[PDB]
Amino acid sequence: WTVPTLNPDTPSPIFGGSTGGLLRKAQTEEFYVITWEAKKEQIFEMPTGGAAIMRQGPNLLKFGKKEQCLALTTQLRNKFKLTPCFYRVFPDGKVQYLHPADGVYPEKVNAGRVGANQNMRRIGQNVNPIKVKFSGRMMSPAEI
Amino acid sequence: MKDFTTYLSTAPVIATIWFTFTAGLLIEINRYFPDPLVFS
Amino acid sequence: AHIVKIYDTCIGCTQCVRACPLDVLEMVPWDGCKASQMASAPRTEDCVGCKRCETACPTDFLSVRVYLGSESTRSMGLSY
Amino acid sequence: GMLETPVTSAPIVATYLSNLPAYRTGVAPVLRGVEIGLAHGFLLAGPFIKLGPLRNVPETAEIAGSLSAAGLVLILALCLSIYGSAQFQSARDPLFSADGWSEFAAGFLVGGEAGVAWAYVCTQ
Amino acid sequence: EVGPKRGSLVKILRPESYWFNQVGKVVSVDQSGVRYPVVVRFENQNYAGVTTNNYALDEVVAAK
Amino acid sequence: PFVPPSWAPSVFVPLTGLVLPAIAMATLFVYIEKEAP
Amino acid sequence: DIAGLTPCSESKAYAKLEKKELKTLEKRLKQYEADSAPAVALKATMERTKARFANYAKAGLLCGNDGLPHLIADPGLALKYGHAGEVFIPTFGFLYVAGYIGYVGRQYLIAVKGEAKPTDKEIIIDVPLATKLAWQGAGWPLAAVQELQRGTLLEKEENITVSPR
Amino acid sequence: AKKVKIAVDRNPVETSFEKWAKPGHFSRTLSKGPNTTTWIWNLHADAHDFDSHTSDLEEISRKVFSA
Ligand code: CLA
Ligand code: CLA
Ligand code: CLA
Ligand code: CLA
Ligand code: SF4
Ligand code: SF4
Repeated sequence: WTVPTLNPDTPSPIFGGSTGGLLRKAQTEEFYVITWEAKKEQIFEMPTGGAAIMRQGPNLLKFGKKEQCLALTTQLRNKFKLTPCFYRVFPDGKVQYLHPADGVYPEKVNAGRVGANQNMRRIGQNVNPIKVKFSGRMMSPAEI
Repeated sequence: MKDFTTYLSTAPVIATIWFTFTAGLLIEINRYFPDPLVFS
Repeated sequence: AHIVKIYDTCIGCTQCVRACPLDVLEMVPWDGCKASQMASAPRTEDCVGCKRCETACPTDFLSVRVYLGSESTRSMGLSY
Repeated sequence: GMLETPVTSAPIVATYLSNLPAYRTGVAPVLRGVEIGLAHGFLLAGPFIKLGPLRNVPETAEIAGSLSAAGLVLILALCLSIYGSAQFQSARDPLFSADGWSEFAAGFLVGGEAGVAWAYVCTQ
Repeated sequence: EVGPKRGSLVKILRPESYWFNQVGKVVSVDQSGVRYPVVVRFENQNYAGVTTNNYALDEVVAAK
Repeated sequence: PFVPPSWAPSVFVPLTGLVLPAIAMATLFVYIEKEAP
Repeated sequence: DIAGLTPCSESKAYAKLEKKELKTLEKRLKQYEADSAPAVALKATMERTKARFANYAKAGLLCGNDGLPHLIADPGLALKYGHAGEVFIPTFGFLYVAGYIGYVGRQYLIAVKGEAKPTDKEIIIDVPLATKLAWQGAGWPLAAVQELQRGTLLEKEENITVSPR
Repeated sequence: AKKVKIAVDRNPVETSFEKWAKPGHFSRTLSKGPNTTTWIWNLHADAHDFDSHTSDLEEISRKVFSA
């Protein structure tokens, strides 16, 4: 498996538009693109409101925040048995592939993943806040 | 009949009967011993 | 960004990963539990702090914990 | 993606907006403020003159109403000045720049005060 | 061989557990050397609605 | 000598109610939107 | 008398209050005929009112300047001056009934915790069991002391859940 | 075109006091009995939410009509 490359030419689902879509943040900060392959034309629900028709084959939609792309991913995966992926697109044209991060969806354990933010103790074994006082900022005993 | 008497043993029904009885006892005492403020 | 930590009481049931609406968590190989897998929090810059993961965790007390931290556009969930 | 309506996308509407000094690029920012200042300064005297605390006084009403409108123009000019200071700290239209907005604010003050004065002349 | 017998009663000693100082019934004890092999089931559910949890060998003591 | 002039309220009340608050708000507004290096 | 109060039987305000209350009823009684039902109801109220003021004075209640009975709560003053029936005796009447209710409920709770499904006996009452316990609760003061002396009333600290400290 | 006509089912539900003595029978979640006091409140909040007890539209309609 290798990181896919976004194709901006991909056609988008049939949709008449709405007032729930992108704002000035997309022009200045970042936006998100989700793509998937559809087996047939089918009506699905937009996370921004309304019904859209996915074209047979490649599809492409743009969203304002990451949660919107993953919300549609959950719908497509569970209700239609599809395998979408999405990216983060910066105003200068840079594209950052996001999901699934390593080609395998996170709920399925995969080799080569390195644990992060794992504490080798129980919650009840955290130290008292007095022991981390005056550490340079506000920090919980769970941060050590 | 077993099931019906089981229904009558549910909390709301028992509470209704018990409080109806308790209220009746308190009302009837005040009917025959009106305006009690002290014990003599 | 919020702070998400996984503790060694995890049973590797995967329910926190399935419940995360932001894809913050994932399952990695482990040897400390029967399932031989542990939850991980590699992408905490995207955590919004909803705590759906904590709601999904079966262990007592929790094995995944969210500590709300500094607020950015991502953590605040803004689309503008 | 976006919802297009006759109000949002119409030929008559679009042409009218482009003619307004706010959207008329290629014009010096100071001139933009003066034209915008004159329009707003003239109308502002109306409500103060007809509904102020001295409205019923025969001749003082015109002076007080226009004089109060002039004070509101000064406050508005100060609001423009600080807005430019905050918004522009670090492009095609010179108006949206630190130097351009300052000139635009200055024009609004001169135009606004003149508009108030012109309104007073019309009354008397 | 390791841990209490299946079906026996144990007392929970984990302070942050909902069932601390309460009694549960042993379901099974993993022999694979996991951190928390003892599985205990309780009559009363915790605030999350769960009635079973895993504990270490030293976090359970025979009831009574 | 301590007695202020009879006209002091006419000046100080507008000064502390309209003028100084206006300067304080303007000064604070620019300060809270200023961008650090 | 106690705390500057005076007996209601000797209080002018107390006597005046009764006249006003009866006077109010008498005014209403004028507009009705002698045998009509409203007249019978009003006169019955008047008889109850006169009995009430007669009984309270007979009981020896102390009246304030307002002419209203005032109760005495200190056991020493109440027992010294014959006011024990105002607060002191009613005190032990309540505590007997209240403990009766509490003790009977506690017995039922303990009895059903040995059943297969204790929670089912709390929403569907075991009326035969509840009835038996209700009758036996008349001796709760004796039963409660014996449990206190036997060390069975209270549970041991090692069996009570607490939060971390 | 479907003819407009009367159409019923004979004896769909037996008349019995058995379910009166089984609180929460109507719901799959609550029929197992209480473990906490929240069960008691849930019993009453869900009592008339017919469509949350089943997906059959016919079953819902009959309950509405007799209610
Ligand atoms: C909305 C509520 C309201 C309204 C309508 C008024 C109205 C009035 N107040 Mg009162 N007042 C209010 C609330 C209000 N007050 C409150 C809450 C307080 C307590 C703080 C006071 C305290 C107060 C005081 C102390 C005084 C007044 C006075 C006045 C009078 C003059 C105000 C003035 O000069 O305005 C000037 C108005 C403007 C500059 C704004 C005009 C807005 C225009 C008309 C909008 C038009 C939009 C347009 C349609 C858009 C077109 C778009 C496109 C087609 C071009 C006037 C009768 C004064 C007086 O003497 O009264 C007799 C006075 O001394 N008020
Ligand atoms: C302590 C604060 C303060 C002070 C000193 C004033 C003072 C005044 N208010 Mg009030 N006001 C205040 C707070 C204050 N207000 C607040 C907080 C609110 C919001 C709730 C209001 C809302 C309010 C309303 C709604 C109205 C007033 C009005 C007035 C005027 C009433 C007297 C009159 O008939 O004027 C008549 C007007 C004049 C004699 C003109 C005086 C000079 C004008 C205002 C400025 C001229 C500036 C000049 C051209 C250029 C700058 C000169 C400078 C550098 C020296 C007066 C100027 C009334 C008014 O007329 O407002 C304009 C009025 O309608 N006020
Ligand atoms: C809730 C607290 C409380 C308070 C503030 C009082 C207050 C009082 N009590 Mg009471 N008393 C109480 C509870 C209380 N009592 C209880 C619970 C009981 C039952 C055990 C009694 C039994 C009682 C008796 C038997 C007598 C009083 C008496 C008194 C009065 C004078 C004695 C004295 O100094 O008492 C202050 C109270 C205390 C320091 C607390 C303990 C009081 C003990 C129980 C009684 C002490 C009596 C005293 C030695 C008598 C001296 C001779 C007397 C003629 C003055 C005084 C107004 C006397 C009185 O005036 O009777 C008419 C009296 O003879 N009380
Ligand atoms: C078996 C019944 C029972 C008993 C013996 C007790 C005993 C006690 N309660 Mg508890 N309690 C009960 C039921 C009971 N409670 C119920 C049903 C509730 C919910 C309303 C509460 C809510 C409650 C609170 C909020 C508090 C107590 C407290 C207390 C303590 C002090 C007394 C008090 O404040 O009573 C007050 C009593 C009540 C508020 C509710 C009484 C309701 C009825 C009368 C009880 C019996 C009803 C039951 C259905 C009967 C079953 C009979 C059976 C044959 C079928 C004491 C240990 C206090 C404490 O912790 O003190 C240290 C305290 O803060 N109780
Ligand atoms: S708090 Fe929400 S976004 Fe963050 S890890 Fe948990 S479920 Fe995901
Ligand atoms: S839900 Fe809890 S036990 Fe399950 S994988 Fe996540 S952290 Fe571990």
